[PDB]
Amino acid sequence: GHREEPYLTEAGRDAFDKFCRLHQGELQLLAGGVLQAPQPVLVKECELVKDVLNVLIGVVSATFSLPESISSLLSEVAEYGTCYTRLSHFSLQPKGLVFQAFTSGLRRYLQYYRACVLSTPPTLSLLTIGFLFKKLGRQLRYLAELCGVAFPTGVKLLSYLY
Amino acid sequence: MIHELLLALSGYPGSIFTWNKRSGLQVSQDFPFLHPSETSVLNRLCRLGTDYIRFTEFIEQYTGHVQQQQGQGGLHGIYLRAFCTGLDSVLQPYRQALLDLEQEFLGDPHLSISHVNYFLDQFQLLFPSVMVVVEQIKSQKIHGCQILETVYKHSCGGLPPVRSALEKILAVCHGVMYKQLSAWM
Amino acid sequence: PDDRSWLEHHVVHQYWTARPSQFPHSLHLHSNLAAVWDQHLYSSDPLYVPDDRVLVTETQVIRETLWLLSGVKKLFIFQLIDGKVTVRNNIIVTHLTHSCLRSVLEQIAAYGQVVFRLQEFIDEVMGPFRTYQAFMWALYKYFISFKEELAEIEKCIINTTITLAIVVDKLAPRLSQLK
Repeated sequence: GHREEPYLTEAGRDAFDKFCRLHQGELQLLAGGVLQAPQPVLVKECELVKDVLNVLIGVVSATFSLPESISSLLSEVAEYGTCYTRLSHFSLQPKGLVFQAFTSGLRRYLQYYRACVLSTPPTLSLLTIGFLFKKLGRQLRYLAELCGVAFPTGVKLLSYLY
Repeated sequence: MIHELLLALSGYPGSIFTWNKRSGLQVSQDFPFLHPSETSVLNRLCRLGTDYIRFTEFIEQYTGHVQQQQGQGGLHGIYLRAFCTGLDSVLQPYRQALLDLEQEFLGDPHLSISHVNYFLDQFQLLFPSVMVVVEQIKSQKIHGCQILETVYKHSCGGLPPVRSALEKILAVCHGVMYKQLSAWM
Repeated sequence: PDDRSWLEHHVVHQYWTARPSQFPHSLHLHSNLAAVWDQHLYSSDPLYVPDDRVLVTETQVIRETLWLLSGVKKLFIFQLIDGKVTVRNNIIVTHLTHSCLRSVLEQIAAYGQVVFRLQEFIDEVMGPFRTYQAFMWALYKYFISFKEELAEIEKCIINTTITLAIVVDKLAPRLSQLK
């Protein structure tokens, strides 16, 4: 016996990696070395999942600080935590009284956003993190359009928010 | 093939499944390392991710883009937004199914593509059917309450999964009308 | 070599990507039969006439035919004439000297046409009547269950002794229902 020789849709997890490596080398040849892959493989999954868990906390990741399709997935989950940090930077204060009460009520939601991450996943699928934080991360990028991330403060805010 | 397929189907285009807006997802189809047997099953799988990216783009573009809005129902208004919410909620089994496929890829990475194809054949009917329902409303510049009727005629459909799936969007757009009338009356 | 070596090993590449098949053999007529008959033909003085077919292995055929039978179209084997799959007379297996093969592959091609036309018909409803739509839905509801059993067999290929007469006999209650 030698086996039934499965194709390049069923023989991967090793020929998958070889096929990716060959494709990247082919693209670098077809360009001229002007392309430069930053190695979108190594690190593997769980390390990557911990890193994207860390960017949602508010601390910076391993490629961003203030398979090659991983870049597309990675940008979408990186800019989320980049917005969360820039929202804490806008809520940095101890002036209008209602503006202060508004900012503290915002921080009561930012605490929820920090609580949802790292209470549900310890480490999970790379797709699960994006799907789980799609209905919620959309809310966070709504807050950038809402806030100033001229602009109402104080009494102007008390009328504008009403 | 293992992660690349799920990455394509989730709506992140790679360098194997190259996004165009004229041809959607597409295999490279210029290597003698993949062959006509797997090619066809793959094209059948490419269709779903193409439609999916269209869906998500429209939903994101028009929901959560303004505070809450002069006026054109095909671009503005609460009813279009409530439509996009209903369309997003019917797409939740697609996400759940793709998640299950990753678990089986973890269990054995040498399972056949036809098993995957068999799993995703039920979406293969459903996605093109809802695409025309959204496309007619946006293309004809349909305003106001006529949107509710346009989906209602396509919930008279001759495919039961499509019919129930569109009925859920009709439930959402009825809900916003209930919510307004409950104060107006 | 180094990537083509890995390709040649684990993936096949031998009639459908150009690489002349050097598949080992035990010769000695029961599996050398095509060669035995060709040598007999030459020794009887044909005169000459070298027959050129490119030599596929046995199991590859059976797997490809499964994918043909399930309901997906466009495979490498089986020359199409209008959208009608027919037997390919440009391939050959180590025995049977391409005649018994020409009969039995014609049988499965006869099934392949019936499934080809029905699946094309179903595709052309998605690109109303209220009765055609239910009709294709019933046809489709049969096809998904049929395709599932074919696909699990194809999965179980990789997981033994495989030859024609087992998979043909096993699919008798399916090719009966197909008619």
